[PDB]
Amino acid sequence: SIVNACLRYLGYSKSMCHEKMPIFMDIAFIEYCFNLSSQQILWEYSLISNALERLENIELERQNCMRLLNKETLNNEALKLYSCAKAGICRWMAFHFLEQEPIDHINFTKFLQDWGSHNEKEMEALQRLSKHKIRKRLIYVSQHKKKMPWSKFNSVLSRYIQCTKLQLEVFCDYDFKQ
Amino acid sequence: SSIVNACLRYLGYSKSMCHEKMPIFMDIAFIEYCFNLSLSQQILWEYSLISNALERLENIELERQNCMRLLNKETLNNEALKLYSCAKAGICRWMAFHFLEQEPIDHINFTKFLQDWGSHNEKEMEALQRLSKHKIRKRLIYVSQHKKKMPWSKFNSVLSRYIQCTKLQLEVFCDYDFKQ
Amino acid sequence: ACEMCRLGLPHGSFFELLRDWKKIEEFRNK
Amino acid sequence: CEMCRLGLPHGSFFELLRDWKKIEEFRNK
Ligand SMILES: [Zn+2]
Ligand SMILES: [Zn+2]
Repeated sequence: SIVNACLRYLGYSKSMCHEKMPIFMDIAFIEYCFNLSSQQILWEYSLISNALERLENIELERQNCMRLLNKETLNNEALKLYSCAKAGICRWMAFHFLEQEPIDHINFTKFLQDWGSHNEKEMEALQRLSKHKIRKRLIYVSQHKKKMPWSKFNSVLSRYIQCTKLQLEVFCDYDFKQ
Repeated sequence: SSIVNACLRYLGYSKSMCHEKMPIFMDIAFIEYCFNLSLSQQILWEYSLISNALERLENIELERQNCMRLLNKETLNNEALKLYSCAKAGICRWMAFHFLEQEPIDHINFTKFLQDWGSHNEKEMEALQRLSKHKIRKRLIYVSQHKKKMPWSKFNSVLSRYIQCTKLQLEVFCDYDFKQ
Repeated sequence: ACEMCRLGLPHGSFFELLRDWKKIEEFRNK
Repeated sequence: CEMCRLGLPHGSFFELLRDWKKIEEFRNK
């Protein structure tokens, strides 16, 4: 439609460059990126790092906004879901990194820049394995992508979102419905 | 497309964009959309709507005016003046028509609309006074022989050429571009 | 310091534009 | 920012939308 003019504003205007980006945009981006409604997800480190940054942004915004009633439960639930979802995403992205041959290994090792949380067994196991030769990782992942198929992380992410926009809709001044 | 519903949700409903400048291409696109500018009247005539549209049209005229500060686009300038004045006068004319067709006539909104948008014109509008209040039956076809006098097609043309002229001058002289 | 921001109400040139836009569009639809 | 000077697209919105069209045209083909 002519809606693109509006888009032309956001993507292309001086006044919207240096401006706050709201949380529902990052929400909608997460839902869209992972098709929250089975891997039509695009794994490229720019994309995944950006997405994880929006995920982190949502976690922080949710955290700060969370500052008779026990939303202790919503909070720690959201904690579990966030950490397990993010750990999953970084895991699958590392997998997609490994599957490629040759391996862009310096973007790999540093991939866990903010994403490679400091529980160091996940990753040192992940990378000792950086350079045995390719089959080992291809059937290491194809051993592991019927360990925890993406469906389950789709579920975890979807309930992280659903939980989040619940808490935000209730306590704080939020609405998500047109 | 929730990823676009998000964007519209920002524009229509967000703190940071209520009190924010609205650029000209949004009003351009609004005119193009409102009057179906293309190569025939699905235009919605409501004084709220039409006054808003004329306000954005005027906004375009002002930005065009101010931004215009070998080539001689003086020619384009005077052309755009002709086109703008005839287009606006036309829109107000047809809107007045649409006001008249309804019985009873909401004439305080009618007169108001002619005191906000009918002063770039002349005083034949006093004529409208006396046809403001003769009775509907003689008038609707006193009015309706005029769209083979001034069919909307031609004002569609005038508007479309005002727009394309305008964004030409803006694209050339000023730092404007319009294609994605 | 606007009383519609105060009141959490939609008050923007964008808002007026979009709303007019969809009055036209639902004039189109039926 | 030195990108406004240079008339360059530099916004959280811009990064978002562009990521959006990389994903969507990844989908399309
Ligand atoms: Zn306000
Ligand atoms: Zn800048």
